[PDB]
Amino acid sequence: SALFDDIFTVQTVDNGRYNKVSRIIGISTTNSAIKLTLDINNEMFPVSQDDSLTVTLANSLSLKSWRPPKPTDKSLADDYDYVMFGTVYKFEEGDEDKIKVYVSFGGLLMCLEGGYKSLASLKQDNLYILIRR
Amino acid sequence: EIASNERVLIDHNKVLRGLKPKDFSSVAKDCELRILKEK
Amino acid sequence: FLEKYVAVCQEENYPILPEAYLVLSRVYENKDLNVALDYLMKANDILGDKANVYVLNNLGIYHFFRNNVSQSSDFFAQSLEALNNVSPQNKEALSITLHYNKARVEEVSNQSEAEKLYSKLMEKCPGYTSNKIRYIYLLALKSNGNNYADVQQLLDDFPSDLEVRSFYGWFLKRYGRKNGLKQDLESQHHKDTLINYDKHDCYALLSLGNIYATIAREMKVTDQKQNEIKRQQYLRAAQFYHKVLSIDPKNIYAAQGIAIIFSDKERTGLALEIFKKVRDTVQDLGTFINLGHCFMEAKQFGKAIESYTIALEKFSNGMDSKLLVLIGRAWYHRGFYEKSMDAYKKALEVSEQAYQLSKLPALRFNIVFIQFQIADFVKSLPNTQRDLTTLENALSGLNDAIKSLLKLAELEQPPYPSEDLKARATMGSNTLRNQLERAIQDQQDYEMSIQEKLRTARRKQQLDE
Amino acid sequence: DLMDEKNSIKPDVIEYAADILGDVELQKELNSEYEQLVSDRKFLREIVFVNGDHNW
Amino acid sequence: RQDYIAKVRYQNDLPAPPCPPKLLKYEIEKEAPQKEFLKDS
Repeated sequence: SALFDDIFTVQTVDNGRYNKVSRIIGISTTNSAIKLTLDINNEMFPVSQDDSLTVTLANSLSLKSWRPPKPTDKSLADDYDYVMFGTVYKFEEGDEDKIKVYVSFGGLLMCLEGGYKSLASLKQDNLYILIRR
Repeated sequence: EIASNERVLIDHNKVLRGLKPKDFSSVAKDCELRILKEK
Repeated sequence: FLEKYVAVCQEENYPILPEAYLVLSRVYENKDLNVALDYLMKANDILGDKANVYVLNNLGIYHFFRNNVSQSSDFFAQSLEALNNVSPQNKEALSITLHYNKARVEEVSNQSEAEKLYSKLMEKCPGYTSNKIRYIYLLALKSNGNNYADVQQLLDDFPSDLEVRSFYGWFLKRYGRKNGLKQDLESQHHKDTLINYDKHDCYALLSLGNIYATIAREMKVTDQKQNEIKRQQYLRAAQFYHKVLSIDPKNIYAAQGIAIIFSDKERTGLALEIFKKVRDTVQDLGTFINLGHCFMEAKQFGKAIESYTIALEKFSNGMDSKLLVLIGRAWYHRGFYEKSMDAYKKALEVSEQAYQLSKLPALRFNIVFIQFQIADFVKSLPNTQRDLTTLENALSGLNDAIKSLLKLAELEQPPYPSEDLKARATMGSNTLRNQLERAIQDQQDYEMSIQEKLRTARRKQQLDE
Repeated sequence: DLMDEKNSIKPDVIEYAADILGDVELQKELNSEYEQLVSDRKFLREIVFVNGDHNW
Repeated sequence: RQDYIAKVRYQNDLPAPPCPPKLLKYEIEKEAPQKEFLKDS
């Protein structure tokens, strides 16, 4: 079902030029050297410095034309506060245990740096990012 | 007088919530539908 | 209304009454401790020298919940200093309360001063219950639960106290086999507590559910009737957990028991979801151990390895042998199902470290089994996928495993029968050793052929030049 | 170079990585390719584009 | 079945009671001081 789970602490929140988009940098509590850079929508999911986020990555939401979800049906997204859908445009096989995954959620960019052991399963075309706080 | 003056910050049932509570109502509903109503 | 009152007073430049801030802090106690602490600090700043013992004590407790040990200690010291100005009627009660709080801070810091203040308060006021509970709990920790008489006496003193009964049940669950008491004695105690005192106590219900789950798990299954009785015990435990959830749907332990029952019922997905939610809620050693177990049942061996490693580093600090056993088992499973040699090497190294920490026959047999599997896997591998060094290490491990099998067969009570050990050692020594030597010879021939080709090519190149 | 093992084609990119080292006819083909590339480099760098411009 | 020896035991043991320090009620948390304060002229 899911491909990756972890808990991060936000080191920095960079608003920059934009009013609705912020770039956050986080590091996994359990396993260091696993970094996360992510663009999020401030209005619908505001985050502050030193917050704790539960980030989950999945290739599907189950338990081609989009339609508004019926209230009756249920999906993985019901457990989280913020869900995005993107495409992986670069899977970098770099150093011995340095793997970078670049995802683009409609122009909102994410880079997940980590080891091959954790990120081996992230070699997909599309990914969902589910965030809980 | 001590018992009247004493107040406890968190309740006996609510002690598992603490500073961050979470809801498992869906988990309870699934447990009821799949254990008590299990066939 | 209080926020509007504060805003109107600020616009009118009028002195804000600190009582409104105290009421706001009391209301926010059940909603937001941060806002309550901020309002209490504002009230203290407004009062200045008019600060009372209650405000300082609540500030100290707020910083204690905020893990601000230094600030909590300073606020408690200021409260103790201001205690001298208390009216004599409530002076004894407030002194007892402040001494209890100071003893709690000591119990966090150093147990000796906590025991001293506990003895002082017990002589001052024997009727208080929390003091006796904490003192007997520290005595049980120091004496490794050799004070069952004290626990029984405390139970007799306050049979109607829910806290005393819960502590007594916790002591029973901790040292029932050590004290040789009845298995169902705690069950009858919790049943009496629920029937006669309070049927909505989640602690006794969870204790009964755990006891019933243990009884069902230890119950032998022989036919459909025994399975039905075990399912009935699990249904009783699930009814206890569902009653707990009805009392409070935010109970992590009830969900944990439900997930354990689902794991016993092989409902791996629901247990995995519940354990992930629990890990998101709270992070202790047990949650990580259950997550690793579920990942092993869910065949996600890499996530199990990560979960066990995080558990060991966070809590066990590389000292517990059981987590090392789990790490070795997970690595062996990943290596077996994925045909990876490095997983076998890591499992062997972890098992060797665990044995050097313990030196037990079970880990000796684990090392022997791991080395036998290593030799079998290397022999099954082609020549192009292995080298001479791996063959030599596998052969040496095979020799050490055969010697250790002979050693285990000479023991008093080995984990497996000595006949099986001798038969497996003979079966390995007859065939696997010779197959390893043939593999070594083939690998040597392959390397020699490569070197012959490499040396012959260069001479022809030089002749052409 | 098919002789030196650390200056050859990687083994995870080709399925025939085993029976490739030591060949001489294939090494001759690779040398012919490299000599042609060196001739092209000399030609472009010395006759056609002398200032090093390479975006055309 | 001669294989790796490992024991699986789920840990759901209830912790000991924490017995946290008790809050002290304010003067305005008692009915009689409330009656005195609200009836102020």
